[PDB]
Amino acid sequence: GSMSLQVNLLNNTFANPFMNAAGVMCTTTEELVAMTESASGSLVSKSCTPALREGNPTPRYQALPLGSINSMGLPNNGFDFYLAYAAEQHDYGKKPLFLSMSGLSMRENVEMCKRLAAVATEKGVILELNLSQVAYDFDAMRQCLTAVSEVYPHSFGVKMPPYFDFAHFDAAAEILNEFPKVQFITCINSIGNGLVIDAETESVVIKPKQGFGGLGGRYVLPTALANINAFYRRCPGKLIFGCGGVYTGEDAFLHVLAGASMVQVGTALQEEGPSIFERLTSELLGVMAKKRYQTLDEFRGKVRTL
Amino acid sequence: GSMSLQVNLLNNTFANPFMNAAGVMCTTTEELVAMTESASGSLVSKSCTPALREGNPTPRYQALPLGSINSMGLPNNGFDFYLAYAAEQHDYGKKPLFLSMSGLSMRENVEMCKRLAAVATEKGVILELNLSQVAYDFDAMRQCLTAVSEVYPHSFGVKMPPYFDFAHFDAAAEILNEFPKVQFITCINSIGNGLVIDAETESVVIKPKQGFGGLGGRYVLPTALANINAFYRRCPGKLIFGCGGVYTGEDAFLHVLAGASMVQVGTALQEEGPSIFERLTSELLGVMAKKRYQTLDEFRGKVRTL
Ligand SMILES: Cc1cc2nc3c(=O)[nH]c(=O)nc-3n(C[C@H](O)[C@H](O)[C@H](O)COP(=O)(O)O)c2cc1C
Ligand SMILES: Cc1cc2nc3c(=O)[nH]c(=O)nc-3n(C[C@H](O)[C@H](O)[C@H](O)COP(=O)(O)O)c2cc1C
Ligand SMILES: Nc1c(C(=O)O)[nH]c(=O)[nH]c1=O
Ligand SMILES: Nc1c(C(=O)O)[nH]c(=O)[nH]c1=O
Repeated sequence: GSMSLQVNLLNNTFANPFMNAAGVMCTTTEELVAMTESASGSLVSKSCTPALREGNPTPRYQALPLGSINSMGLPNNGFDFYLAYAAEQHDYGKKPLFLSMSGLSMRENVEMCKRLAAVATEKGVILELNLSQVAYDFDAMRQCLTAVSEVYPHSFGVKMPPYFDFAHFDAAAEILNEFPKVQFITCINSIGNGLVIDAETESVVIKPKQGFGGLGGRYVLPTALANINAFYRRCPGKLIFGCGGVYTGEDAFLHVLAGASMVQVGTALQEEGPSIFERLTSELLGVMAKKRYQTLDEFRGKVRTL
Repeated sequence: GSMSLQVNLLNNTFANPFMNAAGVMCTTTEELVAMTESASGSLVSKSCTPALREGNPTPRYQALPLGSINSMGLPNNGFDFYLAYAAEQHDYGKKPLFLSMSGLSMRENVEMCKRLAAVATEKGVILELNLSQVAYDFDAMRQCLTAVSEVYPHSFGVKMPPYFDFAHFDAAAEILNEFPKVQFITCINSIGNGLVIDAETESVVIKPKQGFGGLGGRYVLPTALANINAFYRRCPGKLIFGCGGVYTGEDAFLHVLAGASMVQVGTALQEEGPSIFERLTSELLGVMAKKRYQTLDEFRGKVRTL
């Protein structure tokens, strides 16, 4: 009978594991408010750079039968804006808040983190540092985490690009394991630089980068699951946030089974809007009721191998 | 008007660009014969090691709604077998033959190539060197190609794992461009180490490697197109063979638009059997008819960017 999607991590309680994926429906005040008013357990603001960015020329996003492709190019209101939202506007009474940071250089991250620190202390906003590029360069990654850890006296998480072999899972996990402050790992950012071609128009579907763009949605689910689980296994001291290919409570069930604590929703949210969180909570509860699970902790990470 | 799927490359004529992906339906004599008797323009033998390999424990392949996952583990009849097939049995009158080679070390590839050379000379079998792991380690990749190029007195092709960013496309192309004997690049091998989880059983679906395995099929098409196109652009001296996500003539059309000369079919072929090539040729012809193309040359690599 009695079930709960409650998640507890980083001294916070989340009503449920769902949140937007960074960059989806979280750029403007209006979006952040809608995410906060939504049934989501949490939200994360658009990955920010120190100054506003208009991002790439349009079209830079295309929804697809099997997901999405994008090359948004970090359009965002700038760090000050997301800092102010976290410091002054966000209703922490409603749900915890993650702030995604994507400085274009290590120095930019360091300088933003210096300023984020006080707000994290005061309001409890949690950094998701977008490493996804940095995450495909392990030396740079360690360097970056060192620099940020030096100036940011709080736990935070990293948003990772997907990896595709155990050597990379091992190497990434080894670096992340060097940093106790990295308390969560978000797997995954989009599968990088896919190329969608529309057979009718015989063209690509997005303008930037000759049509090459990050894949999200149903394309990425097994890759997301792999990475969630790969890091779940290799970083037992950390939590994993799942991101990639979640359209239904069943998809979310798979993320959690693979090891996810929070489950982020990108493409599906972009296509459906924040009402999706009511559906997803209801669907995950339904999947759990059918499977006789009462809590997420009961099956998180418990995917059975053969 | 008159249409033709004919492809001319590597001093050969192909009735059409279709062939099996290495490792699919090309391990046994019967499979090779069936591929030869099929409507495909060519075939490639299962990636071989010097000796017979039993491969990984089963289940090691699973068909999925969006494609497939596998960790076959190079089950193959051994090099002598594929070499003998190429030397003694294959009917080159029907179609050219590619031999896929995947030695477990540089040494093995060298020794097999040394022996393959004569059969390539006499019979015209074309090596597809499986680099896909080696191709994710650019030094190992350089070393592998240097070694093979040193001992193997023929043009050959390389089967590439997918890359996911331009830095990698550039790095790989730079390396490939340093080897004039590499005259085709097959993009792509499976998307590595996805993890399929069956929500019903709460388990992975293949046994080896904790359920992690290469993704093929619908999952991989934009990644395949990206890679085909990325290397099509960066290796203008070379042919690109497309592989990944081809189930229909329209998919094939996308491959060719992206730059593919040959189009390899794995997952779809696994599920449908070699009769698929009759459907694929018909479908591709139909797509070309509706679009008023008469030859593949007319649109190969002509994907329009915005
Ligand atoms: C339009 C769009 C914008 C995105 N912006 C960001 C971003 O700013 N920062 C980030 O880390 N990921 C960003 N992502 C990637 C998502 O956070 C997520 O990692 C990816 O889309 C996979 O999730 P999905 O399959 O639910 O779409 C974006 C994705 C999309 C489609
Ligand atoms: C069962 C199976 C066996 C495969 N064996 C090989 C192989 O031996 N050598 C190789 O280069 N690729 C192998 N592959 C990868 C395919 O050749 C192809 O690169 C990949 O499956 C993507 O094509 P697809 O989407 O049509 O399946 C195999 C794939 C599958 C599913
Ligand atoms: N910053 C990101 C973007 C973007 O284009 O802004 N798109 C993504 O898919 N992932 C990111 O991390
Ligand atoms: N050798 C390969 C296999 C295999 O399992 O043998 N599976 C793949 O997906 N790709 C390969 O190159």
